Amino acid sequence: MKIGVFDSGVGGFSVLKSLLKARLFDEIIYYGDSARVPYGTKDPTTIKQFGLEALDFFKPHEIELLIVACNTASALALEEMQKYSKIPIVGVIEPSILAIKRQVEDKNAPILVLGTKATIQSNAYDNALKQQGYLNISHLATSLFVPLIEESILEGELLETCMHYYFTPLEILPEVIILGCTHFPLIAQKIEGYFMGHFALPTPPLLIHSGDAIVEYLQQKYALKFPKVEFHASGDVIWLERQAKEWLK
Amino acid sequence: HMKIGVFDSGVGGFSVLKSLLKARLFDEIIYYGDSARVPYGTKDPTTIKQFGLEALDFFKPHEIELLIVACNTASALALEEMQKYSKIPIVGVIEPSILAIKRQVEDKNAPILVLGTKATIQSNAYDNALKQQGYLNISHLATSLFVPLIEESILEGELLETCMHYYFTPLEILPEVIILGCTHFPLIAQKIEGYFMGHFALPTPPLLIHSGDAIVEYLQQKYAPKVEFHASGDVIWLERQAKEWLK
Ligand SMILES: Cc1ccc(-c2cnc(-c3ccccc3C(=O)Nc3c(C)n(C)n(-c4ccccc4)c3=O)o2)cc1
Ligand SMILES: N[C@H](CCC(=O)O)C(=O)O
Ligand SMILES: N[C@H](CCC(=O)O)C(=O)O
Repeated sequence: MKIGVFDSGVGGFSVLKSLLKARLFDEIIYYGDSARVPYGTKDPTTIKQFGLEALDFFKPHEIELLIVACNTASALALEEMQKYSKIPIVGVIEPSILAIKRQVEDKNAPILVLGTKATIQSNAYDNALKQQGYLNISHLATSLFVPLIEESILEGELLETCMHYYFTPLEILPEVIILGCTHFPLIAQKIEGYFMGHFALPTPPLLIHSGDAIVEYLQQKYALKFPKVEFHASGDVIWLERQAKEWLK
Repeated sequence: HMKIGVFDSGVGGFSVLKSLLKARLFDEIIYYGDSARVPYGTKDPTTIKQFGLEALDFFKPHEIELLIVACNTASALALEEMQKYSKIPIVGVIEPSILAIKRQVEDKNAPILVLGTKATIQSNAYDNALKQQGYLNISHLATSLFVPLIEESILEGELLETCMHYYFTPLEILPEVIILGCTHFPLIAQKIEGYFMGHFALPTPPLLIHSGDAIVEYLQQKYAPKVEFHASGDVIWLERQAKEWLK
């Protein structure tokens, strides 16, 4: 069972981490479009075309399944890629909606979606959630989290000031926070720390992680069976691969 | 008079275009921002060099007489390769700033601080050019996060101040001259001035070198209105930015 994983860059390693721990696949071809990252600050037309070009990369690798680890590509390009692909394509949004259906029974629970500008602007999460009957959805583009995390700024004053900048205007205290971006799991503890410490909460809000959600879904569709992993990039492949160890820690 | 091209990785090049429009230098300007692939400064030399070659292909049907590479990163990494494969003159934004420093900084021991993207700083393009002119006291600092902050319009407040503190606190030298070696940095030039002035009891701010004003000065010494906007990403998104950056 040979599969491909597509991301705009290194963020997809957060999904790869979950896929490796699932012992579901024999071979994984990871491709990050690191020459053109980020996607989330760009426009739907551009991102759709990026997604179609990603299918071109995987043709010669004869994969049986393509995972779109990128939340931005999942939000803007997945439907377009599915129309032009003969093989199945799974993105990271729809499996997250199923995880919310299992873990969040109160349809009035305040849910906060965090993502790139493009992910939030698409309303992909809001639309899917509303389709399942959720009525209390807020969304917030937290663009600068992405470059901060890529510089390894995972704690301290800069992160906290950035976190305050985005979260201060919040009118509803969330019970659920969707980490609708590959990078955000790396600051999950800091995000929950912010809400406990600024809203005097007993426990933290519940965080939904895209990689864990897609694993749950994939396991419902594939038998249980350390896979072989290849790394490829449109920028320097060593600059990409050498960061894997730090993301898969 | 000359029809010219201006190339940048995205919208930052509007800081250079603004200077060009103020000076009323050229009759016709074709601006191209590679907004589908920005930023360049966080990527590797091989990638950036190829981006620079591809920009030349864009301008071929426009019959330009001069190409200004407004991007400091492309100037630092791709200019030589671009000039090799192009029939038309190409001017980047690094060498005109060296000329500006030579005119404005007569003390070869004056502490000069170069700010730029990761790729611009790693290239040592500025340090090498300054050393060849006899400057003896050069420091450099990549300030990568200034780029996304400025593109989000974070031009004041606690987040910008904390980011400046993050990059500048480890500095060992107090600069007399600061090179704004990135298209985006003129938009926080007053804040950078204010950082050093406050944190260091300076009577006057360090001299800031603006790439756009330096290249205007240079072009006036060599070549003693219509603008069109093109983009690899959505062109209306780039135009919306043009209105804000060029105001
Ligand atoms: C068991 C094994 C087998 C082959 C190699 C190998 C081959 N060429 C590299 C290489 C070259 C340059 C820069 C970085 C690396 C690197 O190390 N690449 C990683 C891989 C391939 N894998 C699978 N992982 C990983 C996965 C999960 C958790 C932690 C690490 C890597 O980090 O390494 C490493 C180990
Ligand atoms: N991979 C993107 C984050 C980085 C980018 O903007 O490309 C996402 O999951 O939204
Ligand atoms: N235009 C780039 C900044 C943005 C980027 O990294 O592409 C520069 O002047 O260095």
